[PDB]
Amino acid sequence: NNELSPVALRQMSCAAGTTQTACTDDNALAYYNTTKGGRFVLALLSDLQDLKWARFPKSDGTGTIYTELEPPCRFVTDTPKGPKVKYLYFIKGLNNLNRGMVLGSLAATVRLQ
Amino acid sequence: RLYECLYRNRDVDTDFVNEFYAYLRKHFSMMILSDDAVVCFNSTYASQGLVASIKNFKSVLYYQNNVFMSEAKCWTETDLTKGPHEFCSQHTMLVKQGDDYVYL
Amino acid sequence: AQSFLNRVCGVSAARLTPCGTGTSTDVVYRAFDIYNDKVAGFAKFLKTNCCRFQEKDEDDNLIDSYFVVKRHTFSNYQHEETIYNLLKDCPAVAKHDFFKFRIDGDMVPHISRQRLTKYTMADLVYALRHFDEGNCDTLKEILVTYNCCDDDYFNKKDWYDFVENPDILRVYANLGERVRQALLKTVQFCDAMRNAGIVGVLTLDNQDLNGNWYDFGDFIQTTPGSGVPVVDSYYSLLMPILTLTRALTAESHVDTDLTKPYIKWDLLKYDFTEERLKLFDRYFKYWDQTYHPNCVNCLDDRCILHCA
Amino acid sequence: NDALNNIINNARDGCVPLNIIPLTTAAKLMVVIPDYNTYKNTCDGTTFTY
Ligand SMILES: Nc1nc2c(ncn2[C@@H]2O[C@H](COP(=O)(O)OP(=O)(O)NP(=O)(O)O)[C@@H](O)[C@H]2O)c(=O)[nH]1
Ligand SMILES: [Mg+2]
Ligand SMILES: [Zn+2]
Repeated sequence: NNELSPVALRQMSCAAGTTQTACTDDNALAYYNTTKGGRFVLALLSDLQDLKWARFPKSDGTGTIYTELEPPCRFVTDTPKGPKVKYLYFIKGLNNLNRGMVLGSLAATVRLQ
Repeated sequence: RLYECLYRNRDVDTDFVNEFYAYLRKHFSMMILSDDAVVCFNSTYASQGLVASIKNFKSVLYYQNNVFMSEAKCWTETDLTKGPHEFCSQHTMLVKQGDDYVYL
Repeated sequence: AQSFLNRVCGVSAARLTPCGTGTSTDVVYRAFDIYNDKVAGFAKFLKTNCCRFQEKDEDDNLIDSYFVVKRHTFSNYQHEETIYNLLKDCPAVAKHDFFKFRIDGDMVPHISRQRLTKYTMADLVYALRHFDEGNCDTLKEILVTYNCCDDDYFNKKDWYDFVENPDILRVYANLGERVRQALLKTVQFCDAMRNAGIVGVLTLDNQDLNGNWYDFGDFIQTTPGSGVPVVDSYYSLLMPILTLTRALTAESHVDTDLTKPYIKWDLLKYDFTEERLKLFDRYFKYWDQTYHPNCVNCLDDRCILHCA
Repeated sequence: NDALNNIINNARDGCVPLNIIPLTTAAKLMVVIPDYNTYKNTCDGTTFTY
C-alpha cells in the first residue's frame, strides 16, 4: 500500500482568462490546497478552450495574484446535462504528485467515459 | 507527517520543523565538539526504536560515510552518577567539593 | 488438492515445487514502503497473502523463478484485470495470470504471477541501507545468488569492512548491471503508464531484481496520453545505492556494453554539458524538478544541493 | 614551448584544463617505483611508453 490521496480538499469558482486583463470574473472550477500558511489553488476545470492567465485577490484585498494556465487536458463527463466537454488546466509548474491528487479525486467523484 | 514532509512535499514546513526540533531536544540532549560527541537520551524510547540508538549510527555511517563503526570506539553508560566514560580524552569523577558534589 | 498445481503452471514450464504446505499461504518477512492513511515507514512487515512455488530447472535442480499467487478481493480482481489488459504490451511488465479456483464452496479469485525472483529490489535496498552484521543473511543470499561471490568468501571474518578488506567493493560493483537494467525498464514502465492514461504511484517493492513490475492494485484510470507516474520515494530511497555498486560504470564503454573498449574522450574537451542532460533524460526522465548542469544558474541553496 | 601554443590554439575557446598541459608538453618524465615487480611492468628496458 502506497495510496495516492487519502481524503482530499475542496473547490471554489475563480476568475481567469487569456491574458493579463482578460480575467473577467468567475470562469473556472478550482481545487485548492487549504494549508495553514494560506490557500494554494491546485487545479482549474474549465469549459472555455484557451485560457492562459487566472487571478485571485490576495486575502488582504490590496494585492492580487496571477497564475499561468498552461495548456489543457481534454475530457468529457457524465451528468444530467450529458457530455460535458471540459478542459483541465494546471497552474504552470505543478509537481506530478499534485496532478495525481487532482486526477484521483476527480476520477473518484466525477464521472468519466 | 514526517514521511509526508520528507518525500511527498516539496517546500519547507517550518511548523513541523519546529515540532521535530522540540521533540529531539526533549528526548535527545546532545553535546558537541569537532566530532567528539556526547548524547543523553531517554531509554524507554530507544529500546522501541522511537529515537536513535548505537546501531543506527553504525548503519548511517556504513551507507553514507562509507566506514564501519567498530563497536569498540563507541561506548554506552547507564548510571549517570558517573559521567561519560570518556569525553575529550578525560574521565569524569563525582567527588565532594566543599559541601556539594562536583564532576572533575 | 493437486490440480491447483496443474492450474498454476498453466501453459509454461510445469516444473512446479510447492514452497508452501498445501494450498495455504506462505508467511514471509519482506521490506515494504507502506503509507496508506494510518501508517508510514520503510520497515519489514509480513506477507501479502502469497502462495509461492519454485520452478525446477532441467536435471531437477532448483532455479530462482517463482509463481506468486495471491488471494485478495473480487473488486480488486476485476480492477487489476482491466489495468493489466491496458498495460500488457510493455516489455517491462511481468506476465500475470488471473484465474478462479475453488477451495471449498467459493470460486475464490487468484492472481498467479509468473517467473518472479525470490527477492525484490526493496529487500536489497533495505538490507544494504539498514546494515547489521549480526544478521545479514539476506544480503549474503542476495550476494551469492547473482554470482557476485561464493560462500567461502564469508568465512574470511571482517569481510564487510571497508578500511580493512578493501576488496569488498569489487564484490559490490558486480551488482551493477542488474540495477542499471531496473532503471532502464522502470523508465519504459513510466512511458507505457503515461501513454495508456493511468495514474499510479511507484514503489521499490514492486520490482523483481530483473526489472519487471507487478500488482497495480491501487491504480486508477484517466484519458490516454495523460497519465502520471509518481516517482519520489522510489528514486530517492534508491539513490544511495548507485555509488556503492557503481551503477553507471557501463557508460564509459564504446556502446555502453561491458565487452567493449573505453570511450576515448578528447584531451581538451571539458564542457560535458550535453552528456549530463542525455544521461538525465535516459535514466531519470520523470524527476519533475529542473536539473541545471551548471550550478551557477541555480536559484537558492536547496537547488544547489539538488543539482550537486 | 611551441607545443603549448599548438595545444592552446586548437581549443574551441582558448581555455584548456590544467591536468593536460604537462601531459602533452612536458619534456621530462619522473617515475617512482616501490619495488622490482612494479619496475618490470613500467620501466623495463631503455625505452617505455607512457
Ligand atoms: N520477489 C518476491 N517478492 C515476494 C515473494 N513473496 C512475497 N513477496 C512480496 O510480495 C510483494 C508483491 O507486491 P504486492 O504487495 O503484492 O503489491 P504492491 O504493488 O507492492 N502493492 P499493492 O498490494 O497495493 O498492489 C513483493 O514486493 C514482496 O514484498 C517472493 O517469493 N518473491
Ligand atoms: Mg496485495
Ligand atoms: Zn539547480
